[PDB]
Amino acid sequence: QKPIFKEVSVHDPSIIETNGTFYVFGSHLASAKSNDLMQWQQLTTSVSNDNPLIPNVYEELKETFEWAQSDTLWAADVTQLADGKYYMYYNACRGDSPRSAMGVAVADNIEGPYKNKGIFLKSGMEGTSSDGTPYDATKHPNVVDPHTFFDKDGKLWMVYGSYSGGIFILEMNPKTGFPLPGQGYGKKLLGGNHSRIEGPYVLYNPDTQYYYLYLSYGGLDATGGYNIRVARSKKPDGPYYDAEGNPMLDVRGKGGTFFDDRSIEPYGVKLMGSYTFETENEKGTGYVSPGQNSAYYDEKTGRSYLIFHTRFPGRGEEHEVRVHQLFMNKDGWPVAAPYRYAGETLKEVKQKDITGTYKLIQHGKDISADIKQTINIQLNKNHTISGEMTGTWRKTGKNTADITLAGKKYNGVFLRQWDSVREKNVMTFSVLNTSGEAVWGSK
Ligand code: NI
Repeated sequence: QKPIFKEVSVHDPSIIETNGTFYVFGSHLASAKSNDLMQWQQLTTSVSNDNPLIPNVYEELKETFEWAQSDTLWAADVTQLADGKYYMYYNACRGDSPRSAMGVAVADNIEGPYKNKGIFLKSGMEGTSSDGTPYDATKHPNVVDPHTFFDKDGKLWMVYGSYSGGIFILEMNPKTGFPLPGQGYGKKLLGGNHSRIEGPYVLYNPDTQYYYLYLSYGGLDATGGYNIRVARSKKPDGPYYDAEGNPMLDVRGKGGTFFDDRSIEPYGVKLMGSYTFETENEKGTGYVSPGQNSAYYDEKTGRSYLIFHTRFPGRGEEHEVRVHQLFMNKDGWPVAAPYRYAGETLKEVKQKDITGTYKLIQHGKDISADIKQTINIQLNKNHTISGEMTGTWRKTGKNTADITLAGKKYNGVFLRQWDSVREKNVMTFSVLNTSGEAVWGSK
């Protein structure tokens, strides 16, 4: 009778659809699949010689494990190329330094076996780096966190990076899956000086004609302040800007510093960070450190989805995959549904369904381990917001939410959803201002 969720643990999930099935590939050579994005089936969980994705993995990827001095793999991407085969961009990292290698493996079938084609990037060397100059982690990337994608003109690209020298994009050979020659680490999009920015992902939206670069700010752990951000560009390889028109290219921590959160915070649209709808007298959903996302555009239905992992209030470091639907606002920026996907769609909303009291989450613009708390507001029939904040609300057309709060104009959507914690239907809104600040309302 009610939505059924079956949970899986896939860190850094990278979504791929093939033959009517969705798969996510993550770190530690973990993977899961689903037909409906709600009920997931765990397929693999860890690197070992009995992992079916890569038979005898420690021999198959011997060189990568040797360079990285690790027994595991970090965030994988799988992408199907024109030859119909599946290309896995694998990587490993020592973890205490950007000592890493990235390579590609290929499989006839989605669930493997994947066979190594070779390493094509390294970082953390003492001498000459991939761009011809000696390796410097303040300006050169850690060669991890790949996501490979086609642009609107059939060109193949790979964006990648975590911390260290920043986020880079490489143009790739559509026939071999390897980078085209003579690019070094490729073209820098942002980052440097050990900025807490990783997990880059690009999704082209045909309806707005923008490429959207999703990013994770902060650290992935429960005290890390992980949050999902986004910027956009006319071209796949930049330049990228945020909602205020800040160029992302200059976003980085100060020279001579490590993990300068204060310098990067003001840049990029912040879609989601730690939050809870729960109060002393009411249960509610809540995430700690949501991040490392991929995204999927469904060509049949036209809907978009954010796929990520998250931790949870009170549950330490345990993580699960979550899916939230994305909607494009008037300004051409996405907003996330406040609740995980349960088959909802943008339907007609009537003003009679909107008026009432809402719990309000303001995700803000910071990198903070502080779990955002709700405040109460009222959306009144006279098209005014009153309560712990004030302004005006109006429904544009079918379900577009034009809301003003604290003298700032927000745009997004009204959306009826399922609350899987309270197990009730809720009216929600999800909106975003020109400063890239996101607000969630739940009634
Ligand atoms: Ni990723």
